Amino acid sequence: ALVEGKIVQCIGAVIDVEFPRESMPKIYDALILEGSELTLEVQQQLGDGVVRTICLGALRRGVVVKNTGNPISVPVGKPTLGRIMDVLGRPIDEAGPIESENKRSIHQKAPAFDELSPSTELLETGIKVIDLICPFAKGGKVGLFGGAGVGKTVNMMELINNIAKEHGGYSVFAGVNDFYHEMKDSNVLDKVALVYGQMNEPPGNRLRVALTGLTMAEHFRDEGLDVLFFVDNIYRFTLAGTEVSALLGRMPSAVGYQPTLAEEMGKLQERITSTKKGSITSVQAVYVPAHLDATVVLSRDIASLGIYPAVDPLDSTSRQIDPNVIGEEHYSITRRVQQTLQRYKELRDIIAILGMDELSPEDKLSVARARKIQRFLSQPFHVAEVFTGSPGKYVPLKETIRGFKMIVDGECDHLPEQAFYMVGTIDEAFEKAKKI
Ligand code: NA
Repeated sequence: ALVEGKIVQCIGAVIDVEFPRESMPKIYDALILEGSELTLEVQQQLGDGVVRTICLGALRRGVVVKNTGNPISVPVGKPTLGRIMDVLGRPIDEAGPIESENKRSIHQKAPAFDELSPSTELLETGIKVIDLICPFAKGGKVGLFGGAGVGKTVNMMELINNIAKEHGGYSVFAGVNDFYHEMKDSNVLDKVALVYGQMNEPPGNRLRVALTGLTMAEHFRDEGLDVLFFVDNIYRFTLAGTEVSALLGRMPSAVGYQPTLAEEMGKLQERITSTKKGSITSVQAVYVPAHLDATVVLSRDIASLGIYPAVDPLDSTSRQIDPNVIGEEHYSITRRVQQTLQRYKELRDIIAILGMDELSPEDKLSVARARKIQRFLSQPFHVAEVFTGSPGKYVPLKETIRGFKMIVDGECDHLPEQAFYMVGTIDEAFEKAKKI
């Protein structure tokens, strides 16, 4: 037997349901219906025996439902890798069941204070421009800003690739055949678990999509791993609003009022952190038409110039650019690199108006060095090997720093600029120069 209840009012997916005074559901209990795929989840004690719930999926006044007495639990771990699941952890890729010995509740306490990693550490991506200009912290929150055509997906895929290859980590994607086949075709699919919501659904369901993704990321973290959690257009293509209307959209709660979706998401952020065991670092894709720690800004203009990845090395940002976190040398090189690029930008019209021979000795050096910097920021990607034929490169942070230091210190002033294009370490630039 399961304790039973009758629906009182439906006003959207919010479904107030009445239960015996003798047996009230607790917050987060999942209620089910004989013969329906739908699940209702308890949010609130309204009082006098009623609970407010949200319906997950697609119920008239007076219909009877059962309390399971348990929250929603989803399969976690390695059997989720390479699979596409829905918000309740059911397979939607038609590849059959997900057989795991481990399941986890989608609602979890944040880690206790003594489980938190005391100090800030970089998550090394192996991607020169990110590690130099907008370095990620383990447990940090990254924004990836870009329109279409600018490699947004390629960059996500390479990050998935590199964290698995070099650090033994995994990724989880929470979003809403296309992306899927890209990852099979680039062989990163087996390194990432996917959870999809749906277009046209209410904004509060998006919270649950993110909660399911996060709970999966947390299992991998508990295996002692560094994990990437990708969230793609999670406030977009909803029923009730736009993006910003979805954010201030209220929902039912046990907290003493109805908090915003923007407010329930902030609580989810508490679980994105670095612990003594491992870390979860989030990457939120933000769609641009022409509490973050780092912003990766993709630009059509950099891509026009033939530079991939098309990261704007002056408009991208990171709070980790701080000598106390990255050391004096890394901080200094990042800064000198940006000053040289900025100086070149400033000289752009004078080079046009009054010619390159009109520049002073020092300004000629700045231009030459800026151009070589722009080229050394380009990088062949492992996930383009399928398309292009050339091997991708993973560049350790020590080498990124050494390479760029050599350029600003003037120890590469004798190499031609073409030699710095589409290589890895600076030693590859020297080798490439010998053939040019
Ligand atoms: Na030169």
